[PDB]
This record gives sequence, structure tokens and C-alpha cells, in this order.
Amino acid sequence: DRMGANFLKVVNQIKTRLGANPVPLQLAIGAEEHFTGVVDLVKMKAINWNDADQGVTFEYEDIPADMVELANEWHQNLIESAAEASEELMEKYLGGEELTEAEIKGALRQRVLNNEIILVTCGSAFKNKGVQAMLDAVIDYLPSPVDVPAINGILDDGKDTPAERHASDDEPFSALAFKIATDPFVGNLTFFRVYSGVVNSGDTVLNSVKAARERFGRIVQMHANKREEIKEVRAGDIAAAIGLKDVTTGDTLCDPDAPIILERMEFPEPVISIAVEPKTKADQEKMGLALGRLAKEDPSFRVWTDEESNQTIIAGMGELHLDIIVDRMKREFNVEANVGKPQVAYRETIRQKVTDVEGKHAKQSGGRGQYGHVVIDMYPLEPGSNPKGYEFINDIKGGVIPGEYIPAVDKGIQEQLKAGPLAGYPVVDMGIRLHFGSYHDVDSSELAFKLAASIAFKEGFKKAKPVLLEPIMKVEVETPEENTGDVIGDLSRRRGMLKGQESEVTGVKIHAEVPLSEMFGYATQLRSLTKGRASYTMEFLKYDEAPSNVAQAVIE
Amino acid sequence: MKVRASVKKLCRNCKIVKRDGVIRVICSAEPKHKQRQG
Amino acid sequence: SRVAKAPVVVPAGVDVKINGQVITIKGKNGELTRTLNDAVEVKHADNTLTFGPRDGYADGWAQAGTARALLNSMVIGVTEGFTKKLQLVGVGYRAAVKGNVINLSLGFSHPVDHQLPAGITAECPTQTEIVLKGADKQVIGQVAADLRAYRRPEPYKGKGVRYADEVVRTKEAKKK
Amino acid sequence: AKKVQAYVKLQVAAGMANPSPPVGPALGQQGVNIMEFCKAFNAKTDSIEKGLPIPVVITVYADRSFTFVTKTPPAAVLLKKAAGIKSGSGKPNKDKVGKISRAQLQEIAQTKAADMTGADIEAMTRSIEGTARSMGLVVED
RNA sequence: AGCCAGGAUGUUGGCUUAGAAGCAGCCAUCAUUUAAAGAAAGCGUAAUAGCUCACUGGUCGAGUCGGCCUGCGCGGAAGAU
Repeated sequence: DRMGANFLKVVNQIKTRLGANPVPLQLAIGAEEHFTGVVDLVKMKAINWNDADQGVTFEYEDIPADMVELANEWHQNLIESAAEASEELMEKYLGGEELTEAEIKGALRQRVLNNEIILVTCGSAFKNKGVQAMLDAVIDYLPSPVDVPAINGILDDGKDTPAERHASDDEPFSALAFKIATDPFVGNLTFFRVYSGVVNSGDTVLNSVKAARERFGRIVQMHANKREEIKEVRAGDIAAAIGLKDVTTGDTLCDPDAPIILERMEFPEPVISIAVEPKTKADQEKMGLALGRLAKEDPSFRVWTDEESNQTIIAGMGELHLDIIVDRMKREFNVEANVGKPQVAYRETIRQKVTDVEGKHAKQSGGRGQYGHVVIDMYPLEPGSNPKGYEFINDIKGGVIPGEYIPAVDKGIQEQLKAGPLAGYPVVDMGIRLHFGSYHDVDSSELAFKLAASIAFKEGFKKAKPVLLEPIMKVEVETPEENTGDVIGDLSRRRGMLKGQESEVTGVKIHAEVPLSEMFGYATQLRSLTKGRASYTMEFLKYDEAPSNVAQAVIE
Repeated sequence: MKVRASVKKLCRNCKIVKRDGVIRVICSAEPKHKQRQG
Repeated sequence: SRVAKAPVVVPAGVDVKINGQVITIKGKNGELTRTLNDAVEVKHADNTLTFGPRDGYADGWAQAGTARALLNSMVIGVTEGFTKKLQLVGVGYRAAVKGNVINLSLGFSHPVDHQLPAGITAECPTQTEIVLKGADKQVIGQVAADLRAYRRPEPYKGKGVRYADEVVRTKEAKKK
Repeated sequence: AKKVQAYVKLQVAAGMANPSPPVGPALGQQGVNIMEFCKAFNAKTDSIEKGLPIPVVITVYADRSFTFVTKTPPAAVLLKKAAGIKSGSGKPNKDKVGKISRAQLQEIAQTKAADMTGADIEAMTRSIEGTARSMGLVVED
């Protein structure tokens, strides 16, 4: 009931883009605003709908006079669709035996077990135009659990013997576990569907793929919202297999001494990774355990937790989900989150090299004025193979500072090497040479040279432009059309180190090397480049840098 | 139409015609290159 | 000049009515008259029309340089005509001709149906293509440009009403 | 031969079957099956040891057709195939390394004389001396 | 100044080749044919396909073009019973 809504265009657009074979049945009457009839073509009857009511009439009439010929040229393509479905209707399309409403569906229903044609219907949901029409095809074009191939439990490891079991009540019990939601009443819940067999209330239902024992509690059905306790679950209902101790994605819900499934196909990868941070330090005690009931619900929600910084780095496949699981924490889990950046190796390096920085120390701490005017020379970040991140080349002029006071200057430099003048970014792996160490007697101690060395190191960084040693990820992107030229140009805004442009039968896969420091909102940006039309991989390879030049003014 | 005292022929294909007396300069594809005063 | 080296040849089938300054051209399907300025010296000499700038109005080389281009278009417009097709690229936008009226499916809360004057035989082969036919070169643009000014070419999608030969410059979002 | 429709000479070393991305567009001009230009030239590509850029030209036709002209590799890459390195032009008039006499230049010009009507022997001799001086190469006989 | 009009074609023009493939930028800055073509100006652009400047090669068939000096003119120019 919208402008530009041509029914015959879209069904005949599938034969061009999707490449399928749709033969539609319920056509259109009305110029989309005075629309009143939906043209079912098997029975050749138009249906009247409600003046504006939420559901009164179903009045069937004949084909109206304003579409007496388009019904003619389209019904003859309907009755084609059984002569090339079954071989037996081939000789009565041409011989001229009558192609009734009941005879043609007996061939076309068997054309849904192979799925070469889909059955299309135009109408309105909101204007109550078509919804009462759409239900009768479901019992005649959508398959039943007893008309399909039923539960097929193979074996375990012995031999590949796929066994079609019965769809009736006369089999060992069988179900599957999916849509396993949560609740603050019982904890874990499920939305499971039983394919055949009957269970009573109270059972030792196992999960036979992961070797765990569970007991079957009080099962509850819904109107999608309201608790209705379903005691006796019949073959084919959908309910809540409650009280499972541990349960994974798609394992069996089955009594022992019975057939057994072991099947988990297409385990996904949540791609976009944002790092959640608590508000109070009482929150991390309850945000460390947030992974418990949340990640148990679904495999499209991962947490790539770090090894050092101990922040909680989540992983989603869409930020649109990483919206929601924060909002799931908000009013019911009662969490105040401060969503920030993931743990990228931010090891401050150095662009410029300071010549000499003297730590100014002068204080009568221990009686006499403990001096300590020691000077260090900013040495280039030690490269190649350097296991120790602290490379203090203590160059005492003529071994002047004694061994007792060597730890002093060492400690000061080490303290600021692990710290960072930007946001506490470790200036590690940076070799540092001592220029000259002033030494005394009553004016020589630990603080004497420790405090001095501390300031000296920081002073140097202000005139050494510390940049950022950064990890580089192997980023691949799969995009079908010639819209990747805007992508790889916009990828060139982000130091994506290009490898090559390659193609597939439908996709143009681009190969690049992107800084992990330059991830930020990568997912939401390509999703506005690719329009969300992208399915690709993420790996790691090199390690490079990302521009900072913050020592100039930003760094105090 | 941006206004400034200087009409400088800036774009490579920049027409200049004196409509009403005040000069306004006519590009083809760039709307940014069109001034009006001077 | 170039215009002085440009005389116009009237053919058989279009009659001129030279009452000096006022010329009313009796043509094929209309009457294309222009009451020119007094900076012209007109003479349908033998068959090919010759003109002239009057003294005093020595800037009439311009004022009749309009006229030399003018009447050439008039004798070929009253007979052959102008095809002025417009391309409607709009989401749910249609075009349909009835009598001398054009509909405008233009994304509004109310329909716009404007009546179009004489010198117009409009047509519509489809909802996005619309013919206009006419005799004056002015009137075949003036009624066309009014529609285009109701929905100018949008340079972020290519949305709008646009001419057949006109080629827009659509940009990209580049931020979000 | 033909006119304002299409004429570009671009092909690089024919050991690579898949059209290299920058060459792609000269095959992305008038609607080719890119498998056809892969299957046209490989019947004669097995008479070479690959490694040099061999050139072809493209030229088009009305409906879905096309055509192409096979020649021999140019002497510009033949200068830097014998010299070992493929790129020597860092400073033209300040590098004096590497000699090949005129006798090598004419025997890579007979394969031009047996292939093409331009790029003649004696006229290209100063330009095969001219691609030497820009690369920083010497010549004596 | 416009319509036909080839944009004659050696080459990938390197470097560093991931594309820096005349069209990112530094050194060369020759030209196989010179009645028409430069190892080159922008747009298309990761690169190029598309579209031109280059000579207008063929038509119009006469004047035309870019700056220097002065006579004056326009814009610049918005204020408070």
C-alpha cells in the first residue's frame, strides 16, 4: 500500500538478481490506495477486505472486469508450473485435461521438498489486507514436521549410518537446544522445540555431546511473553527446557539408551571488539562476573579478555549488538559502564632524540645538602632482538658513582620507562644511556640520584616526540561490486598497507595490512561504505606505528 | 553566492558576465568558485 | 560581422506580414510574431531574409543580432517543433497527461495539477518520461523549467526532475 | 587501424594469467570475456621463458567483438634484461656503469624488423642509445 | 569560435614497483613518423576504462588576439524624529 510498489516487478526481479524461478500466485487489484483485492489465481477469486476494521470480512468474488486479461495471461503460466514439476502433468497441459485447484497443488507441494520455486503473495500486514489470505498457503505450501524427513540421528564415531527416525510418538525422545535466554527468576531459560516423541514432567535429560548430567524441571510456555507452565510436552511444541546445568549451542536433549546427535555447524565469529570499563571499583567486582549469564546466552557475543591490563574487552559481530548488551546491563543488571577503547599495545617510542637532560637535584635531606646533578643522554629505542625492555647503559665517567648508588639512578629512569608522559603509555624497549653521574660523599644517597634521573627522563620526552609502537593486523574485506574503489581509497586514509585486489565468482576480495591502533570504529565505517554488504576475515601479521607528535604541545 | 571585494578568475573554466552591474563569476561544475561583488 | 554574414532563408509554407516594425509570421501550426525594437531594418528581399541595423542605434548590431537568430528559429519551430523530454527520477514519482494538464507526484501531502498554456501539446510515454511539444523556443523552455524548479536535481542521490540531455553532478556522503 | 572508440597498447609479462588490476580496465572497456584473452595468447606463450613484459594492443568492433595484435617485447626492457637489474635510472648523467655495443642492439632489432614496420633499425639506434643515457649506462664498440 | 575529428603510437617511463602504470612526487626531459601528437594540465581515480588540451588533419571562408599607456565610468559604499 505504498508508492512505487509494483508486484510484478519484484517477483520478476528475482529471475535477474537472485537467479531463482518464482512463479507467483496471488496477484494485485487496485492502484495501491484504493486497493481492495488480492488475486488468488488457483481458485480465480478476489477477496474483499475490511473497510478499515481490524478484521471483519473475507468476501470472495470473481475476477473483476478491470483485470480480465491479465488474469488470463498469468493463469496459463500457473498451470505450466506442474507440467515441468512432475512428468505426468506434461501430457495433460497439451492434451487439455482440466487443471483444477486441487490437482495442481499435489505436484507443487512436492516442488517444495527440492525448493526450485518459491510461492509469493502481495498484500498489507498493517492495513489488514492479505493476512487472513496468507494462512491457507502455509498448510499447503510450507512443510509439516511429519511430512519432512524427520530426526536423523547418525551414530557417534563407529560408522556413518544416517537413520531416519519416526516423526510420531513411537520413537525415543529427541530435541535440540537453541535460543537459550536468561531470567532473574530461575537463571537460564531455553526456547527449545521438540521434533517427535513425548516427555513427561521430571526427567534425567542429558546433553550427550559434552558429557554432562541435567534434570528436567518445570517447563513453561509463552505467548512470547507470559509464563504458562507446560507440564506435558507433546511432539512438536516449543517450550522452555528449564534447569539445564550446562548447555551449548545445538546439542541434544535426549534420554540415554537412545539415538544421539553430535552436530555443531557454522560457529560464527563476533568481529567488532570494544572494551567495557567499570564506573566504580565496586562495579568491576560485578562487571568481572558479567560474562557469566550474558555469554552463556549466545555465541554472537564474545569477550577477548587481555592478559595484562585486565580490562574486559568484549567482541560482537555488530556494534548494533554492542549497543544492546550495554543496555541489557543498564536497568536490570544495574550496571554503569564507561565504554572505551580496546587494549592496543601502546608502547611509546621516540621520533626525535634529546641531546642531554640533567636531573636538577638539590635538597639537604640527610643533614648536609644531598646533591645529585646527574645527566642522561636519550639513546634511540633499542631495536631488533631486545628481550629486556629496560636497557640502561650506565656510562659512569671513570666509574665515579659507587656500586651502592648505582641502583639509585637506575630506579629513577626505570620508573619513567614503565610510565608515559601522554596517558601512562610505557616507553619500554627504549635503550637509555647515562651521560654523567655526579657523585659526592655526605651529599650522595639513593633519592640523590633517583629523583634527579626521574625528572631527567621525562624532560627528554617533551623534546623527543614519543610516538607509538603499534601492532598491525592482516585485514581482509570481501565486497562484491565495483564499490570497493571508494573503500580502498578510504582505506588509504588509515594506512591499510595494500597487498592486491583479487576476485571471486561474485566477490572482489581486497587484501590489506591495517594498523590495530587504527581499528577504532572500523566496523561502523565500512558498514557505511559497504552498506553492510561484507563478509570477511581478520588475522594478524606485522607490527608498525601510528602518528602522534604529542610531545610538541599536548604532552605537558 | 559568496560575496567579497575581489573577483579573481579562479577555476579553469570560469565565465565572467556583468549581470545587473555587479559581477558574478560563472563556473560549470564547481559552485564553490562563484563570487559576487567588485 | 558573423551575424551580418548570416541571412535567413524562409521556405514555402510560412508567410510573413511585414507591417514594418511588427511582423506576424503566418506559419504551419501557429502564429509566431515578435514586435522587435526600432534598431532593425527588415526586408524579405527575394526569398532569403536580409536585415540591417538602424542609424543612431549602432548597438543594434546586438539588437538585430538577436533578431537574426530569432526569426530563423520561428520559421522552423512553427512547422517541425521541439521535443523537450524530461526525466523524472523520484521515489514513487509519476507523470501522466490528460488534456493540457500534467500531474505532479512530488512527495507532498497534496497533489499538484497545473494547467499548461497554449502552444503546448504535452505527452507522457511513461511515469518518468514526459514529452512537451511547442512552436516558440521560449515557451518550450519556460513551461519545462518551472517543473524542474519544483524539484531541483539533488546532488547527493541524483534525486529530482531533470532534462533529457542534462547530466547532473552527484556527490558522495563522505562523513556518515 | 581504428579510431576514437578504443586503442591502447598495454600488456605486461604473460606468466600471470589473471589480468593485473591496472591492466584490468584496458580489458574493462568493451565487454570481454576475460577468459578469452587468457585462452588466445597461451598457445604461443609456451615458446618463451617468461619474465619480460610482452606488449599487445587492443582494438574493438561493433557487437561484442574485439581484436588484438601480437608483437615482440620492446628493446627498452631488453636493455635491462641483459644488464641484470630492471631499474637503473636513478641519476641519468651521473652514473657510468654497464656496456653493450651496437651489435646486441641490432639483433634485438631484427626481431623488431621481423615484427613491425616502424621502430626501424638505424633510427632507434640513438634511442636505444637514448634509453641508455637516461638509465646511466655506457656504450662503446 | 563550433559539427565531423584522429587524440598518429615506442613505454610498464623508472625509482621503491604494493598502485606510486603520461594523471603522488624528485632526476632525465630521446623520440622510431614528424601534413596531426608531449617520456604530458585537470577531471574519471588505488590504477585505469570515460572526457579533453595538445596540431585543429578536413569544413566555414573573413578579420582576429593577448598585454602596455591614458579619457572618463561600475563595483568597494552600512546608521540612527
